[PDB]
Amino acid sequence: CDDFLDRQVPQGIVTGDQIASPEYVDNLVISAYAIWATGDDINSSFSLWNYDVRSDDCYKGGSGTEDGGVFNALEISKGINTTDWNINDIWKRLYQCITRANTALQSLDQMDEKTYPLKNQRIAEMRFLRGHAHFMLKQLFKKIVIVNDENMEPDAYNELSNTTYTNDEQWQKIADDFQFAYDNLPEVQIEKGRPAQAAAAAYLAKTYLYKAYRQDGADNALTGINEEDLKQVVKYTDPLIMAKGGYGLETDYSMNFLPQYENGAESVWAIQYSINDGTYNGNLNWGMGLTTPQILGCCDFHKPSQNLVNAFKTDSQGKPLFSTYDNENYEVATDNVDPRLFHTVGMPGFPYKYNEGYIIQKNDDWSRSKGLYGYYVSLKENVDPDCDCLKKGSYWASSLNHIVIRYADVLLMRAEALIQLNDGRITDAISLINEVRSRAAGSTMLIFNYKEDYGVNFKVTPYDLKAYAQDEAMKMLKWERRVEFGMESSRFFDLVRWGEAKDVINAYYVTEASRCSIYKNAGFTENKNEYLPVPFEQISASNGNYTQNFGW
Amino acid sequence: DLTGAVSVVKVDEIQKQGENNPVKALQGRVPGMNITADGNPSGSATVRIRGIGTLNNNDPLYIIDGVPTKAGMHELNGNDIESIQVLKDAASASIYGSRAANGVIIITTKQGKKGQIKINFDASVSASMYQSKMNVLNTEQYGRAMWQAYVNDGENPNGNALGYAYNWGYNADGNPVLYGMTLSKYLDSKNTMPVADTDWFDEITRTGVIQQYNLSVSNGSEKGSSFFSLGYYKNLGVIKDTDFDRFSARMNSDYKLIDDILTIGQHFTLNRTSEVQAPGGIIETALDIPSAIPVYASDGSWGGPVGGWPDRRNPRAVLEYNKDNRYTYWRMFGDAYVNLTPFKGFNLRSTFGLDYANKQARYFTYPYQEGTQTNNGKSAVEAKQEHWTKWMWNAIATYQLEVGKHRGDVMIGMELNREDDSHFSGYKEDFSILTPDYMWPDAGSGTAQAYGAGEGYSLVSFFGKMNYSYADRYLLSLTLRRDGSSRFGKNHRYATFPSVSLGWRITQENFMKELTWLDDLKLRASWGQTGNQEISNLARYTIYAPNYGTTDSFGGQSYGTAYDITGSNGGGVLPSGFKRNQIGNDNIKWETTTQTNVGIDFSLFKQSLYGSLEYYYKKATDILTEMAGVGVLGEGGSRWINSGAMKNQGFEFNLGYRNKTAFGLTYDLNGNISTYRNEILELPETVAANGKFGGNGVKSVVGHTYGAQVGYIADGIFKSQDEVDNHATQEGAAVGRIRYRDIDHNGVIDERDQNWIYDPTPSFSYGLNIYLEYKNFDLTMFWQGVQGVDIISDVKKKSDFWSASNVGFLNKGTRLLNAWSPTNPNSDIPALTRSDTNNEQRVSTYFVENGSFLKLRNIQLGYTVPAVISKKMRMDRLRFYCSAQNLLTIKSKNFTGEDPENPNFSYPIPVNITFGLNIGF
Amino acid sequence: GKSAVEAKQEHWTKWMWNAIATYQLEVGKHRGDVMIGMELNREDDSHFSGYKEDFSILTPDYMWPDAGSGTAQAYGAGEGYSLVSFFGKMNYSYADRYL
Amino acid sequence: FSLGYYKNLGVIKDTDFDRFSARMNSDYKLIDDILTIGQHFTLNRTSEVQ
Ligand SMILES: OC[C@H]1O[C@@](CO)(OC[C@H]2O[C@@](CO)(OC[C@H]3O[C@@](CO)(OC[C@H]4O[C@@](CO[C@]5(CO)O[C@H](CO)[C@@H](O)[C@@H]5O)(OC[C@H]5O[C@@](CO)(OC[C@H]6O[C@](O)(CO)[C@@H](O)[C@@H]6O)[C@@H](O)[C@@H]5O)[C@@H](O)[C@@H]4O)[C@@H](O)[C@@H]3O)[C@@H](O)[C@@H]2O)[C@@H](O)[C@@H]1O
Ligand SMILES: [Cl-]
Ligand SMILES: [Mg+2]
Repeated sequence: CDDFLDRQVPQGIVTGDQIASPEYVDNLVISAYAIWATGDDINSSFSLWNYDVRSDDCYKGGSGTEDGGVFNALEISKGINTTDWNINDIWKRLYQCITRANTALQSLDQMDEKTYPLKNQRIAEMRFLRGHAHFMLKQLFKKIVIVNDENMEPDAYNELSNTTYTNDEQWQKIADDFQFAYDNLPEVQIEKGRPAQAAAAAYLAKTYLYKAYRQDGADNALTGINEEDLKQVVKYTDPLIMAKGGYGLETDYSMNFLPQYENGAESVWAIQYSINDGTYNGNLNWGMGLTTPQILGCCDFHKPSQNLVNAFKTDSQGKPLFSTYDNENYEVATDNVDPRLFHTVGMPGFPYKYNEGYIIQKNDDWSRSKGLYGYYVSLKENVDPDCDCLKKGSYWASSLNHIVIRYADVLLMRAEALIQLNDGRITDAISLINEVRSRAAGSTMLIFNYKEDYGVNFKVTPYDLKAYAQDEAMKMLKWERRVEFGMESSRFFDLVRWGEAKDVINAYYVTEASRCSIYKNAGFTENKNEYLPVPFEQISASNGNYTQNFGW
Repeated sequence: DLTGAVSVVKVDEIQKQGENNPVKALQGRVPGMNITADGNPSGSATVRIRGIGTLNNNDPLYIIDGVPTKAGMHELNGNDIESIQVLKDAASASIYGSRAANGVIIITTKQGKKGQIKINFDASVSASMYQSKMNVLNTEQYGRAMWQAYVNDGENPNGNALGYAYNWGYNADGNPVLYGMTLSKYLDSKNTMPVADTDWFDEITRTGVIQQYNLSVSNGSEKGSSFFSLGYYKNLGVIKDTDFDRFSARMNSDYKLIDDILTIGQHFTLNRTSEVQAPGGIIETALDIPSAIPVYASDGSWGGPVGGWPDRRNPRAVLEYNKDNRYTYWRMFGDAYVNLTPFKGFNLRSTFGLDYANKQARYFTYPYQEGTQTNNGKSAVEAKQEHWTKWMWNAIATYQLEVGKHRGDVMIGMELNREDDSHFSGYKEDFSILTPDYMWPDAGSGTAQAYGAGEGYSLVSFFGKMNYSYADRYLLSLTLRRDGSSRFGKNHRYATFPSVSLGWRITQENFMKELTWLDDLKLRASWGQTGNQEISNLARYTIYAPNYGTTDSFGGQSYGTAYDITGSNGGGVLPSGFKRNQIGNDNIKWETTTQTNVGIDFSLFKQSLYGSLEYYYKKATDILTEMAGVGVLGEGGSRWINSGAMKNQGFEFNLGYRNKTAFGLTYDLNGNISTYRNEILELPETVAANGKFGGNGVKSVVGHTYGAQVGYIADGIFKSQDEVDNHATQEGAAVGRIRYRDIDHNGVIDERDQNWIYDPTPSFSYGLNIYLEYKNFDLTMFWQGVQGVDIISDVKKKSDFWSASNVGFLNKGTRLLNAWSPTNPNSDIPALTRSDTNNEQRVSTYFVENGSFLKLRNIQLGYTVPAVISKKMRMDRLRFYCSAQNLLTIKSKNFTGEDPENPNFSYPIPVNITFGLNIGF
Repeated sequence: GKSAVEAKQEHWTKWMWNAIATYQLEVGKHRGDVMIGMELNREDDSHFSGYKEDFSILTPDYMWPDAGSGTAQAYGAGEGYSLVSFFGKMNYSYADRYL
Repeated sequence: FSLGYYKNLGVIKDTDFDRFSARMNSDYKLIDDILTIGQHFTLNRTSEVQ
């Protein structure tokens, strides 16, 4: 009667009661890291590259405009629906990174320090993770729900709103998590997947840099650049913070995208993709699953643009062609080029990721688009085909860390807040841009031979150190970020921060319709397309709580 | 049950479709009972009683020889069935078990009769041919089409990196017209794939053979009886490398001890079924791959795409490579009982049933390499094992009493149920020999993975039910249940489900002395509630699983807890943890279907012209519902909750005419026609915007039929540029494209322009059996129809646009050879284009079609060698017959596919031609 | 701190078919039986097994193969044999005296 | 028709054995006593920790 319906208990799971336990607390912090390598999928790389197709760095690529149609629409800024499955996707996905970081914190809050000497260091790790999610989430959507109450009960999540805080108070909440991390993270983390203190400082400084170009008006246009914020970018990129955790610029530019040089001194914080590791095919970077070129039979997404390729040209003395670079294509015999081109972009006639036996061609063997999306290939996230680190599951994936913060990113974030403060520190932004620039100048290991073999002419020199105008120094900073971080999916995000998106990519739309048919119907709509729409399924379920962005 | 709502089945007609599955024969035989199945050789179906009862499981409950089971019928011997009644309202079914909500099918197997030693041998053999051959472009049509789509866009039609070279120009009006065309001998630059013109549906299909043999033996003494059935079935499906077989044995027996007081008996069936099944989505692959791809390469190998052809695989390869993935299934089923009669009218009997199945299989991964369609060189094997061990025990007391005027029966008792499942599996990679002989787990060189879990549930159920009849004139019945369940916490375990029913046999009221033309006429009315607990064995709980990452996952997103926290790059075991799979609900209770049913029976001249009609109001409340989480809740926010409700009203009518004619011919009719409306009343808010049950997540399904859908409206196609400019501003519209309606007249076509465009319900379904019997010869036809049903065509995306598909250059149906252009303006089909700029894939009225039909589900013709000739062979029964199943279909002119009963991608329903006999001593 | 579980499964599927003919005859003095026939046998075996290590809860309830954090191993093979056998045997008895 | 159960708790602690058993045998004599048809059949679930 009663002995009978209590006998059958659940198998192979841990229950709501038990997961609190201290025995499991460190399982939850790992599980919370895991989802960064195991929660994305081929259309939702926590690289946000699917969504960086909007930019002038690249096209989506693939079979054609119906191979991922919702991402075409983002690429031309026409046709985007708020129902679109992809936007609901990334929105749901990043909030489930958060639940892991939050469940860990709900258990870690109950721990006692005298018997768990790490307690706070572990809380900081989890909080850092939590900011990473909100940050990217904020980048995608602007008007996001802050989930920072780890002891909040399930039914409390319907009474949440993405307008509880204001667009700046929302940015400050992301900083509150990164700030805490700075205070309590170790100086050096020996378990390299855990962020160290300089990583929290880096992401914190990144958060302020995005918080300072303010949009306190009701639309997405800029309402000034907050002085007090930029002064916090410089604080938490102080060379002394970074030197305590040993980070710096790699000797040769290419190391940040090779698997032998994983976890370098420029890898400030990086997702630890792994192989031969207990899992089914391995914790490979499935997110880049589609960007492998046709030479593996699929799929040919994430193709760099003729805009970006020409962006690597330089003039007689080795400086970019700010005005004219994009008026005739790069031709290797006669133009001067930044080495960084042959680290970012695998072009026809050249080796595929430094393997002189895979030569790339305007061919069924490399591009899937029959010419539509061009014939360029992304090199950063792809690897040598003979790598021990590549493996075909359902797509071709590898063990190559995605670096969330390259140390070059902190030097350019520092040089940026310097140039915006305009307080006579401009000669230091230039020294910063010059570090990034003359490393690139001599990043010819793995491509040393490219002159005699192909006639390429590397010319890249650092800028003379005068007291540049705020704006004239700005374009040299903007150009350095364009060539340093090509195809790493934080380009379009650069522009929406600057309030420049509608202008440069609508201009990219018409220069690049010559090179890529798809951009012929394209139109970026000011105060609308700077941000993905908040997903309609979320809005409609919140009962008027959640609020759309200006434009829909 | 004389007060219920009970469709009875003529089990004789059942075998005249030669189905393996008895339920597949009942298709359309019973009003209100929608039986639905594809053409696959196991005959497996799904039953739906009275619309769509609830939001979780709608599968009915079978009670075979007193034992419950919710699965099978296609796993058992349909040939040793003797009785089948479907019980449709809450009252008649409510007492047969704790799971009646979705209807209750009583099934009674054969057994020996007092004083008889009969024996029957039945034996059949059929051929099955592919009916619904979907017409897809050949290598030259695919050439004409691609030229059109290329020019319609004004780019050079020779810029195809395929083997095509064109010869074209402009006519008088300056329109693109095509003259001739030339094609390469080889599809790729290295000349390793010949260009071909294959008919992939001719290739992947064969002529199936079906085959059945049953042997029944009986024996009946006064002190007990016994039965013994033997039987085999073998169906080679119409898809190559798919088959099914069943071996079956049943032994039933009873013993009458201690005069005829103490009785002891047992039913028991034994079954080994075995199958290799069609792979997931081969029909869609066969639609997609161009004719130009050859079955085989220049060398021996299988053909695939090379150079510039689409990302689609070899359908003859996949069907071969999967030819060895055979499960084999052993299901023991039966009961045992004791029955005591301490004094006349009072019986104490208790049954004990056993339903145990095990299912072994080895699934083989071989390396493939058709064209650019690689696998690397993966080899692996997975040895899966599964167990379901169900058992039931009950005990029953019954006193019947006839006062003199009156009659009355009483029953009380209790029932116990416990399913205990498990399943485990060993997977290993790398094999130096790729045969099922070498490919065992000890022969592996590579990595392995282990998998396996278990679960179960126990059921307790106290019940009573009581009857009465004044004097064959006025009939009452009442039932009261108290059902508990393992799935719920202590605070909601047991609910209480009472039911009432009435009946008035108006003909025995000799106030109808007069009317002689009318033998019976009976008015009955039901009200009852039936509990539903058919939910996850883990619904109550908050589920944290450790999920390392060890399982296959597509495109990523394994949601694994393991992570290289050390930066190792792996090589060794990683630290891991726990993810959340769900969130608890302490307060889940039963869901309750309440069914109210009214009906009348009747019987007219000589008891020819018989039938019955019924009207129900079926309502499920406190519906148990897998309630999606809120977005910001994130991972594993699903939880079970009793939020939701749904109703189901309708009419069920069966009516048949018997009579002989004086010239030897006998003719017997048996039609039936149902209808019903289904509406969702309430629903939690996440389930609403989920669209899970209807809204496509644009609108909410509350107020509409379960599965209703929302989309745009296809006002034809733009025919000239001024219909575009005067239309609402619509992104990507031009002369050629589909015009979409402006439903809020805001002057722009955006996503707000969608309304309810699909309702899956039929405006009435029906079926009719005709029997003719003239001078030994017997002929039977069973028709079945469904008029009113809407149908969402996903094939139309492949037959009406060069680019309503995610990847370029797929094969496309034949229809687009008839698309619009300047040159051909008498067509609905929008002009070919290479790019879907008008998003013609969006949910349109374009894809909603009249899927109504009437099929000749079966036709049979036989001869019965008269007893004079057969009985010198010393035989009671000698009959030869021959049948056709699904021989012919009739459908709407505005339906573009082949089989409207299966428009898209499921296993084609084939046409069977059958031969057989019935020896019977 | 080893924990692990191994889920083993084994199958033996043996079957036999034979057919027999027998004529017995009582002459009057004598008696005699004759039998001929054939028999077929086929055993087909198999056995397979999944093994996994590491369990955060050490009960038969938690300790299934999906709950494992550690390394796994798979095992399993099959084998069999078929038998054919033609036979006869014949009897006699003079008169309950000599058999 | 045979039904039967056995349960032996061994003399070593944490060792036992059980057996559930069912047998149904039956013959039929058809066509006077010429044609005969029959079946024997036993069903068993044994379970042990050794
Ligand atoms: O349309 C609404 C629909 O979108 C969904 C699901 O599709 O999004 C949710 C969720 O699903 C994904 C991934 O799981 O959807 C994939 C999505 O990505 C795109 C572009 O974004 O590109 C996919 C590319 O993959 C390929 C690769 O094929 C491979 C190569 O390694 O070759 C064979 C052939 O498939 C495979 O073994 C390999 O994967 O295609 C896979 C893609 O194509 C589809 C088309 O149905 O599968 C092909 C299969 O379909 C069949 O017809 C029937 O099974 C067979 O012919 C064949 O097996 C689709 O199921 C697969 O996802 C390459 O061709 C593509 O370039 C889009 O094209 C694609 O839609 C994620 O985006 C997202 O997170 C749901 O919400 C909703 O159901
Ligand atoms: Cl719980
Ligand atoms: Mg509108």
